[PDB]
Amino acid sequence: NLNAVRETMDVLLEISRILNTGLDMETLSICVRLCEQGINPEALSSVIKELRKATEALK
Amino acid sequence: SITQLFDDLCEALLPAANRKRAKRSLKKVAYNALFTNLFQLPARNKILMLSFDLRVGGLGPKADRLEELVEELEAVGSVLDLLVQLAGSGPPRDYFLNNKHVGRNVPYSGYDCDDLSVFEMDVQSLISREECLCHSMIQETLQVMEAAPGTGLPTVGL
Amino acid sequence: LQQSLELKRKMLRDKQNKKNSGQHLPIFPAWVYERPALIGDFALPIGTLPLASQESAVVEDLLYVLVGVDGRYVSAQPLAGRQSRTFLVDPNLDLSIRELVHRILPVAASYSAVTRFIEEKSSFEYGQVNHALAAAMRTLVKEHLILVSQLEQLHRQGLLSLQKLWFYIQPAMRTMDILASLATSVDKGECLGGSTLSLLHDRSFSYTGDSQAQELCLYLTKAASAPYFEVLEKWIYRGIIHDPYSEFMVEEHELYWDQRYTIVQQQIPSFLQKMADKILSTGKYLNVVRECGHDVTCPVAKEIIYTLKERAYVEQIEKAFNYASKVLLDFLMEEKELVAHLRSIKRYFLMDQGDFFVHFMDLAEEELRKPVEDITPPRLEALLELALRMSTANTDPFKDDLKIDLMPHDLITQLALSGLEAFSFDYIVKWPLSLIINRKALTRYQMLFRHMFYCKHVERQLCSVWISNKAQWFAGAFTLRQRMLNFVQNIQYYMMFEVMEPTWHILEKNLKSASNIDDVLGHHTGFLDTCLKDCMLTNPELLKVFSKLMSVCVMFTNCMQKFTQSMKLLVSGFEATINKFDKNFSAHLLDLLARLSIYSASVISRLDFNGFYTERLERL
Amino acid sequence: DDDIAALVVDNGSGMCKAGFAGDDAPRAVFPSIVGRPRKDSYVGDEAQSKRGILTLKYPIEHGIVTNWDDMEKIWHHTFYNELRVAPEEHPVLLTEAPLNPKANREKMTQIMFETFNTPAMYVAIQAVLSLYASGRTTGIVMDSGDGVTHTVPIYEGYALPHAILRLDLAGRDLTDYLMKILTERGYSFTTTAEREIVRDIKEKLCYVALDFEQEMATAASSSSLEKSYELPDGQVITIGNERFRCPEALFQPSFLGMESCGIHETTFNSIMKCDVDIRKDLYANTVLSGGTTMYPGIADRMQKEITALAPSTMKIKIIAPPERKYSVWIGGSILASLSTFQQMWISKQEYDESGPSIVHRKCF
Repeated sequence: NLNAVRETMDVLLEISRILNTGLDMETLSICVRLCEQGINPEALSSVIKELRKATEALK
Repeated sequence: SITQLFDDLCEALLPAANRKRAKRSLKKVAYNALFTNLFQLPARNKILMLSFDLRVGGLGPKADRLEELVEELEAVGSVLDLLVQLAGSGPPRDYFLNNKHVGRNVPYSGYDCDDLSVFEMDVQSLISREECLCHSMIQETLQVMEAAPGTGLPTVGL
Repeated sequence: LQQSLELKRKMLRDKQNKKNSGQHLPIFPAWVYERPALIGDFALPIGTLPLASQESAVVEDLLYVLVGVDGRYVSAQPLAGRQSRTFLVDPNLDLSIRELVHRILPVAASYSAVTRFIEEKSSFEYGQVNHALAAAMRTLVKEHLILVSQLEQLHRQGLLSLQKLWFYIQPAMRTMDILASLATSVDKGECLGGSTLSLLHDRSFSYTGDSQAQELCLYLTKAASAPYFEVLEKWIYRGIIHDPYSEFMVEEHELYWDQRYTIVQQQIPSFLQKMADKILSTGKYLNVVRECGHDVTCPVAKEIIYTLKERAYVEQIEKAFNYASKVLLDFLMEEKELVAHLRSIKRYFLMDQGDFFVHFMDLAEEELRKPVEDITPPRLEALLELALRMSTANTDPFKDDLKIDLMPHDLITQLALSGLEAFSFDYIVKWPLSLIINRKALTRYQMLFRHMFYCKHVERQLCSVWISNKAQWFAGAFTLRQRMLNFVQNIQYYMMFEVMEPTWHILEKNLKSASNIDDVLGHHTGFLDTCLKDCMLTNPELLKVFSKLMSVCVMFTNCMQKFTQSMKLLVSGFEATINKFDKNFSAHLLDLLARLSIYSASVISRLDFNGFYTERLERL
Repeated sequence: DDDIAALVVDNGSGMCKAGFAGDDAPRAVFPSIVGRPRKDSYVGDEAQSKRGILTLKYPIEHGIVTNWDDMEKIWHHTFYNELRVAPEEHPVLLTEAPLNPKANREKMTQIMFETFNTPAMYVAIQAVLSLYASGRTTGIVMDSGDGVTHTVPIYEGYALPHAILRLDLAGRDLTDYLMKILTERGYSFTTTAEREIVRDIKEKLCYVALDFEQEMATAASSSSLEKSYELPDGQVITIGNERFRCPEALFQPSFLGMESCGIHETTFNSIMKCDVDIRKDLYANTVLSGGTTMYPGIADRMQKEITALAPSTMKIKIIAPPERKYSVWIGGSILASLSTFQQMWISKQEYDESGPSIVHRKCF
């Protein structure tokens, strides 16, 4: 499986990079694992969007 | 573990050079918004729907790239339903368009003259980058030429 | 001016001499030094105009001299002996205004010696901590030039006067006078590496409760601890460092355990003074494991940061000290055992086996008897190789370390000869294991074995004359032989069965429960040194009486007798030797027992078991 | 932080776990041993150290309290000696075992308010609290502990107790059965200390396989499966063939002589009492939990049984954390961090105004 899951991660990196998402490699792997657990995606969409506003008021 | 996976999400999306209590408080908001949702058509089709909106705005081979990559991405479906929600929100050359003098098997279609005027806008964009830069050098100093002593400088604050 | 060339000569020569790596550091072009325009250290009548025009003329001239560009009617001529540049104000000024001028003017003098500081401290010869020290005094000079231009924008509207200008610069001479104070202390004497970081640990804790100056000194020392953190990110977590600027506390030397790396006593910062020895220790352990193959990469390798008095840069050094020297110890105990080495020292030096020694003693008897300057070394090495192979103690591959060693002394290192009293043992180790058991430990082992030879010798000597006599009526020699056997048989139980073996079984557990290499080398040096001192080598009255005792012992048993001079193989001539040797033995053994009693017991409690010569008489 | 600090103290069934909510690991792990001579006012580390002429007893062993004095005493000595903090600066989340009577909940809350002293309290069922750390509010939890084991079905933050099936087979039965077979074959197990040490050997080193039969035949033709361990005690007990088949009694009651329900049948009977519309939703999030992960390898067998349990026309999608030893801990640690949970958390004033039984009413 392991080579195929490496390939599917790479293709998943490319299609989120040309769509110009603010995420990176590591946070993609985190979100992929969170959905691989069975966690509702509709809830993760809230925490990424509220983090990506709330972290800038700190800096 | 999952109590760390929201915290590692919290660290990577926070840059650096308070902000040492904020990480630990923002994983609290991460759990507090996890359970606001939990208390209260395939996956590939949404990607086909965004590629269509690429094709209407021009840029055809790009939409064809999206779809050739999601056809092999069928071999993750719970990741794409998240990916489509962050594909609209962002952060807060080739010579073969108009050349026939190469190859031997090269098309005959003759002239274009329907976007060859938008082949000169191709150059207008390049000169419009290097003229917006010289507009962003003259303003950042014209905000300095009109100022007052120690209004933005904390050196008078000593 | 001229001084800097002599300073660079001295600096570069020291850098070059200390190590072969990092030589011929770069020099700036000559137009850098000649021209005073990389440095900022700098028409209208003065006497004929009305007073308000003069107030305007002086506020203009003062606005001009404050930037590095010269004032129009005031200038700086050479410093010449002062560290700050003298100025020449234009005369015919009103004496009311002249006072205020000299209130504003010291700021330009406290700015004259800051750019002249930077342009001799961003240089390679002066170090690579002074690079970023003067690469954070640049940022401030830019902020200074920003403030003068805001003042100029006010001055264009005719609303900047002498009083307002004199007010405006007062926040700007608590951040320029301090630079011109540190600058004249870093310049005086050589200050590099940690020496600068102590000089800014003594002027960041001289105004640390001002709160206007505390921020600036913390900005100054957090912006040059960063190059110093790089060198501390090498030496702590690997052994490999090069450092052309040689400003690190641990200076590299091509010279091993005390000379390959050595602390310099002033290149240390004040806040790492207590932890310096640990820094040198941590690097040295990694070097001695790195020549043995093994892992030298630490997982405690992390990035170093400065915080006001709070340590996370005086903290990671201990968590490296508590990792490196246990990777070495745990390397040693499962790969290239030191337990087997110490057992094979115990096997030979402490006369553990009996068979190797009885075979060895019988086979090499004639050859040890032969005098030196007639001795043949390869025969004795061949004899040793046979004596081991016959015994059932031939189960060890460290046997090759033993040589037929020569000692032209007879314990004259603790103040003619034959082969019996010159033969010594020898034990070799490799160069990485030489650190563990070294020249001192080996020499003390040799002295212990030279003592043990006498005991093993006199044992067989008593046995020979006892079996030859058995007359069946004679018992005159049988009492003196008995008296000798008492002392040199209870010394036998006392030393080896009490001082050595039960301690040794405790040490074979203690060595595996020691914490680092330092702890292991503590325990083993303790055991060796104190147990050799417990034997008859080291005493306050030195026990020379013991030497004379063992000499008359060997004389009486064998040198006088030699199988009864073929008497039955007399005139009672041997009876006079019996009496003479008895009185000498009584005198020497009395002196020894009194010496053992008067300073510090257990051997006396045992020789005087039930009351037997607890007192024959006291002295004189 | 930004708010007043939290505390989570759960007295489990083989251990007391304590600490501040917001850590992956508990700050403090203590035994739930109670001291009495076989100390008498000192319990915890001191009672476990003087064990050998002092009895080992747990105040809860079947998932219901056997002796109330022992629970109240370990709870009070948890607050007084093990931690020594101020109560008004630390609200505490308590967790009782699942399937505890309503009178037990009343007993826990009176004791927590009086001998233990907290400014606001909450008591929860255990495996539900653990599942709230798994990022969902739906799922089935197979929780396996020291005292007992139980499959809790939980949907929408609430476990129906009619479908929680309690099963006796746990680590205590495993240790008891090891003792029985070694002493029946002939082995001196003798004292309570050596009992604890051989339990340590079973807990830490034991090799657990998925196939017993093939590994048994290989060990019976040539035994090399062993791996010797000699402690400071000096005992050498290892054998490769017995240690994978000794926990097989969890799915094989006839290995002792028992006639009982097995683990797959227990979860089958539990899933039968849940509705079929939520069966898929629950099956899309199956957790691994339980302190028996000291050696992993029973967990692979567990996930094979949950794959075989529901019909395979949909693939298993399993939430496997890197560690599940602290499952109950990380459970309360997520909950006390929540700020919206303060509105479902009962105070002293609501406890005073509406009786002690409202901790059964407020708790959903």
